[PDB]
Amino acid sequence: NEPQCFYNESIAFFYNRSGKHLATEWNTVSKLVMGLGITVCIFIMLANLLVMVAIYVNRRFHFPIYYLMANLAAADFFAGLAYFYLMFNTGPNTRRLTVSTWLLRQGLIDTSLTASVANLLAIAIERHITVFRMQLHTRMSNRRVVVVIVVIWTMAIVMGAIPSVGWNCICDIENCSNMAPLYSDSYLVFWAIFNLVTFVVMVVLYAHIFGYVADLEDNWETLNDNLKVIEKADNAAQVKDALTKMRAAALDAQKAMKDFRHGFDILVGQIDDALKLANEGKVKEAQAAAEQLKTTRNAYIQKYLRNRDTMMSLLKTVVIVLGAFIICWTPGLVLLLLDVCCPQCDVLAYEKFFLLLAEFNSAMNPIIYSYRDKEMSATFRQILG
Ligand SMILES: COC(=O)c1cn(C[C@H](CC2Cc3ccccc3C2)[C@H](O)c2cc(OC)c(C)c(OC)c2)cc1CC(=O)O
Repeated sequence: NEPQCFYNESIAFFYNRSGKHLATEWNTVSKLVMGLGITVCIFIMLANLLVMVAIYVNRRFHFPIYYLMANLAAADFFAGLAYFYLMFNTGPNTRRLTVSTWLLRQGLIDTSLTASVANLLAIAIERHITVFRMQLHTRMSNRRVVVVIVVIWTMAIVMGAIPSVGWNCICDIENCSNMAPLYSDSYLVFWAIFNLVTFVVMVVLYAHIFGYVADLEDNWETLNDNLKVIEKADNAAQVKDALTKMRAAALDAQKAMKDFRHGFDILVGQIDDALKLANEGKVKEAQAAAEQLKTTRNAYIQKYLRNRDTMMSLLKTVVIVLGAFIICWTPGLVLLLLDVCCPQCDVLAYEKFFLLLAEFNSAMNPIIYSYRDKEMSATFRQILG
């Protein structure tokens, strides 16, 4: 005969087989990890709730990008509830957990991660669309955001159910991991490489945005700097090379909504016709058409500038939220890889430290929006009254 793959005393037989703790009495550091854990959880459930109400009541925050930020806060709010149930069942209370309740606390944490991972992935796509135009907002996108929120939460529920739908070492006791005694090694290798490849493709998304913005500002720098060169009363040869640098920078910036798309070729024509005047010998007409180009770039600087500064201010804030997410979650996910692919090389003692490091990030997001966003910082003072 064999014991049940579903008993209450079963936490002890999974935890003893693998290189993991099983406590009976209340330790000194176990009380502080729980004490600090709940204190952080209450703050997450308050700070992320504050920013969710702030987007809901303020008129300026009724845009597809700010609705996704509220869902990211809702994912952290869910994480606050997930870590709360975890910290209440740590140390001597771990023995009290059954096979079903163990998968529940571990499942809620796996659901909360992919909820924030898919949210940041959706924000990365949202910023990748707005930058290929100026702004992306019609009422149809607001209705589409509701559908996107469903996709994010559906994928979170499914990813947090995959190990609880057969992919576990429950009745495959030989293939159990040292960190999670009820989770399979094949799942943890898959889960860690899935979340890390998502971080890499997200970095590529923003690197493609920042790289393109760099080429725009560079070609706009080449535009304004060589404009000053032409203006200077020199020889015909001095104007030709500057206008050649003017044309090449315009056609490079062309490799990018209708109003801005047509705007580039208007500038190419004014440069190419000014070049023809200079090739004839008319140095005057080449410099006269250059000031005509100055009155055209100053017109488009009113329609795109003041608006791109508000876009880049929010773009940087998003990368800080994503940056902090990678720096804290990567050591914990690398720890999962070293758990099954590195046996006897290093002890997995720093498991309480990396757990709290990822937990603090759920509280870091409203702190980031408080000092970066100018309009949101004034909405926070209104909540106290
Ligand atoms: C205070 O809790 C612990 O020290 C602890 C550490 N672990 C191990 C592990 C924690 C380590 C593995 C990991 C992964 C990401 C971030 C940190 C850590 C540490 C945890 O199961 C886990 C696995 C897990 O992967 C399925 C994920 C995503 C987690 O979210 C943070 C947490 C379990 C516990 C609770 C206990 O056994 O009483």
